[PDB]
Amino acid sequence: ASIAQARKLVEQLKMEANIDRIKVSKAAADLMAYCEAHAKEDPLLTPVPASENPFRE
Amino acid sequence: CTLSAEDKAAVERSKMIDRNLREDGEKAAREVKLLLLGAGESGKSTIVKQMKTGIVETHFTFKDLHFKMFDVGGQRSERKKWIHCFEGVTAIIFCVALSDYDLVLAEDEEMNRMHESMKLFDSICNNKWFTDTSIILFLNKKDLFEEKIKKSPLTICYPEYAGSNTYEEAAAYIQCQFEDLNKRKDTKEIYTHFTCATDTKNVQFVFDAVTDVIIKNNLKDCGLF
Amino acid sequence: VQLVESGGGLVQPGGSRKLSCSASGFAFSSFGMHWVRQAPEKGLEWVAYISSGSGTIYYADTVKGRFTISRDDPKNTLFLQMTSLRSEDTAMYYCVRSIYYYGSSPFDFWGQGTTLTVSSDIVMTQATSSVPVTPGESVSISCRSSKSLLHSNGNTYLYWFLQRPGQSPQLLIYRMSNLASGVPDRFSGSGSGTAFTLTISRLEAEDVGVYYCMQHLEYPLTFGAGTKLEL
Amino acid sequence: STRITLAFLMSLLAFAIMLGNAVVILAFVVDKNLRHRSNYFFLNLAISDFFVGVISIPLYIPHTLFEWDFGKEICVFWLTTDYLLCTASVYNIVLISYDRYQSVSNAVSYRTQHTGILKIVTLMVAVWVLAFLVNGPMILVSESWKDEGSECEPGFFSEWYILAITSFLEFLVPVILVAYFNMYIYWSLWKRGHLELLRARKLAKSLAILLGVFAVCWAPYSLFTIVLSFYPSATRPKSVWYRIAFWLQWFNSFVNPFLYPLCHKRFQKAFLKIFC
Amino acid sequence: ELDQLRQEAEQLKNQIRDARKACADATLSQITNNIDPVGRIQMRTRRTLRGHLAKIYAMHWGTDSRLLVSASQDGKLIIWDSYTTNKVHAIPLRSSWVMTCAYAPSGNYVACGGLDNICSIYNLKTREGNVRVSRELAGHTGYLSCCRFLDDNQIVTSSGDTTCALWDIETGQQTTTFTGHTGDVMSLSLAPDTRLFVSGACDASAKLWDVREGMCRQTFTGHESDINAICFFPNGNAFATGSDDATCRLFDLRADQELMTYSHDNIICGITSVSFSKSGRLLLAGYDDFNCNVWDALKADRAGVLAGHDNRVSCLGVTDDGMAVATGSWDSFLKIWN
Ligand SMILES: N=C(N)SCCc1cnc[nH]1
Repeated sequence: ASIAQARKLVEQLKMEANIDRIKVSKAAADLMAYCEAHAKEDPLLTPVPASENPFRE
Repeated sequence: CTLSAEDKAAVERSKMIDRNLREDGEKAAREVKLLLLGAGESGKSTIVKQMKTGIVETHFTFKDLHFKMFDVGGQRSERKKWIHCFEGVTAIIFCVALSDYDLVLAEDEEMNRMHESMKLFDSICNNKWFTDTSIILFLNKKDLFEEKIKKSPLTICYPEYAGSNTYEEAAAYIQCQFEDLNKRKDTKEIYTHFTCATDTKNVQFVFDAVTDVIIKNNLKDCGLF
Repeated sequence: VQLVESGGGLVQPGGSRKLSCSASGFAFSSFGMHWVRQAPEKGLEWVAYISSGSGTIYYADTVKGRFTISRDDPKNTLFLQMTSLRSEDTAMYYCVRSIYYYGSSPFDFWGQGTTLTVSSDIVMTQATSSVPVTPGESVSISCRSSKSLLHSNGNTYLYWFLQRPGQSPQLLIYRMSNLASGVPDRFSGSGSGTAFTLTISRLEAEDVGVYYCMQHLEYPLTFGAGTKLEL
Repeated sequence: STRITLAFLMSLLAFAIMLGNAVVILAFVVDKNLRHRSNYFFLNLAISDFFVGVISIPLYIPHTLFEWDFGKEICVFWLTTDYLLCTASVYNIVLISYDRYQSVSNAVSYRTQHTGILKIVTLMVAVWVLAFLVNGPMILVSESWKDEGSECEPGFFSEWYILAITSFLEFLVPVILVAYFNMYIYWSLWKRGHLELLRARKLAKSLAILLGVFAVCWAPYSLFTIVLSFYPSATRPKSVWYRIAFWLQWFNSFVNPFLYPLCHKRFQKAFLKIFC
Repeated sequence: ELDQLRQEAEQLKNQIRDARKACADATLSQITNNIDPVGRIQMRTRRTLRGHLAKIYAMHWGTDSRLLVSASQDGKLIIWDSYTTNKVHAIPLRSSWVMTCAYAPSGNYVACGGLDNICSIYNLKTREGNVRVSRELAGHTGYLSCCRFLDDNQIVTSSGDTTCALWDIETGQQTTTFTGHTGDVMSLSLAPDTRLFVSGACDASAKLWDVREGMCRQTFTGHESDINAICFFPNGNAFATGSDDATCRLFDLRADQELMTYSHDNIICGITSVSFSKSGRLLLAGYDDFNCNVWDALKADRAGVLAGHDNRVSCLGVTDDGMAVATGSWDSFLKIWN
């Protein structure tokens, strides 16, 4: 009964614990470089001219 | 008009869609809604039958009034994740079986089914969403209860009981115990009816409770009462 | 899915007539409807238009004041009643559907048509009248206008229709760029402002017919002269 | 001396009548969910009281003060408008009381019903036309009776039968109807049902406040005018109490926004949304 | 021996935690301290779409960022044009209890689901000129929380029975079943490359699933309450989770650890929806206090609020080109902000 569930949980833990991981600093640098690499085409950050956006009042 | 012919036709189509939507809303805003919440799935089917997947909708008509009854007994999911969908329902119909006072719910050593019914009634009645909706109690299976109570006195369910073992002053005790779980008597009322297997006036009782609730809500909205 | 039109025949001049158009296989109530004329030896010509729900009705100046259009929604029927007919009304009549919403394709389906015998506007010119060309080679058909068909919202209103001999007109490209559904990808359309061109990369035996350029910027819906593709 | 403070108080009352009814109108027009054949009556009441404040008081203020801007061509119009607006305000309370009576007597028919905009427009137009037809034509006919001296008052104050008939027509029938509707509502709720006693007491107080206010605001002027009309030739020299009774009826048109639409619990949502 | 298996699981999770602790080098704030803050953000309400009569429970932008579908308790599914106010379509549903909706990437199909345990797929482009039911996918037992199209023939659904499914629309039969969650699954989102997807459940944890293999890849935890919303970063290497304890959290797939948490003392109510903006610099999160906060992804500080709804905000979305945002609330009013 519960023995099968426990065995499945142990197998899942074993197959998930072997994943290789990198340092948090590298991931933070990647997210940074992405954010400041695409800041030009983000209308919500830099407001576009009122004569270019399609939505108007 | 600075609009092309196609834009004008699209505007006309949108206006027609608006008209259809408002007509449908006006038609559907004049219907009574009853959420049928049971306790252990005891007697729900019989009460549904006498009033003619995951949710069952029952539509019927009585005295030029349209009633829609929603049954959610088959969800068996976490009630707190979708109960707010039923906020604004006209009434909540609660079904309680009187017969399982002696019976003990399975997988538990000593945990009475009436205790489950009381716990669920307490949870639903004092919910933060149903602070104004009215509860219609339905104590059913009262006959074989009447023969069973003669064999065993009504003391297993409630140790703090002292009275005659007869039907009188015993079912009323359980009804009073259920009605005492309410904590918002100022803004909520509970209706109770003992229903037999061959009873017919249950629909009439529901109609009377619904019209009383409608009158009271209408007068409370205006600032009176 | 189909439109059947009844009426026509011979009419004594000065009389009256009623033509009926019955639809089957689609939601008739949500489609605007058009009556379109075609002279026995000339090109197509717009006649009348009725919206969905009969909200707006438009007539051509040639028939305004004597013609009447009507629709029957509980049934699926369209009526055109003509009075004081003259010798210029003898022609073929077509009953066309058109739906209007963002991304819709008006003039998608055309009826069979019925024959009747009796005994400013945006002008568009089609200098082409006959283009003899062997199958297998690309061909181009040009159509000019007299006013900017482009609109302030970026939309352009130019439709292309094909009429094979002994058949009914078929929509090919709407808004000069969007290919209609159910046609081969050989056809293409291009242009800007005044002059436009339709290009066929590979001709086949089924591409022989007459091509019409029609404008939907504003009523009346003027048609082109039409050009033929001989072999 | 006294004229300055009298003008100040009159202007303050007029400005309050401006504010309450303007608030009610704006709250009605901003929201689109108040279309339940019952807020239109509140709209009519607000319109009537708003025009009262706009027209009746600002024109009357110079007359009673040292200023003499009176005229024969303007006084008839002022009287007709004032009586129209007051009678329309009276006849709109009866409409709301009848609506509540219908709501309580038969809720099933009151719920599953589609009257439409045409019925509401017809009811409003009928109310206004009846309010005019009660008194305005009589003022127009009787204007010829007065000749110089006293003016800008109805010409039928000399006659007692006309005053009795009119006072009956727009005071006795409306008050009887409102009293009957309120007592029917209270009796129905009492027979239908410690908490109940408190609810019944609150309902009785709420129902009695409206009727008492209406009676105390409309009886004194009518009855006191009727008893004064018995004096032959010119009436008895008007004291302060006659002017107090005159101003009480206008003062009634100030608490109407406070009573009927302010407590509807759906105009309160409109007020909260507007102010926040 | 069950106890031996439990001890083994405890040892494995302890060593996983130790490895995760050893993998951490520096905090996200320690690296982002030098970044220039975006400053206060002031948005305006360009459009106000009205016509619904009950609470709006879901919405989803089109692939062209011009059309959008919305679902409410009325039993209606309204397809709006956004540049204009016109209603392109209004589809009546067979069940009035709808809690999710999706719009196909090709624009030819729409999806809906709710308490009826059935996912309805509607076809928009047809010869008859009216929208008709194309498919009724059934097989889930618990209520349907979210649905997301992959292509015209495959969909992914999550139900309240702690289960996710990959449905083939043509045959209608389930293809792959994802199980392992303890609590009810509330939301999911697909990766930009459409190869993996994250699912957040009611057991205060999230999981990463591979659609091809069908097996769970990674699991993330740290929230103390229910998780209501989840969404990938535009890069696809991180995702944000909104929970019921008034906290948002950013998790990284490669680092396998949370990076930053967004919380404030003035907010106590839970979070209904979370969505990144273009380039992933901003993070718009709806709240139960009728407002919508705009947090910074690199800065934990706030950057603006959106207050135009009289009731709880139940859904929000950002266009593909990042030109405008849309919010739907329990008040029957959709709003477009820019
Ligand atoms: N007779 C009626 N119902 S209106 C009385 C007009 C009025 C007199 N003073 C203030 N208002």
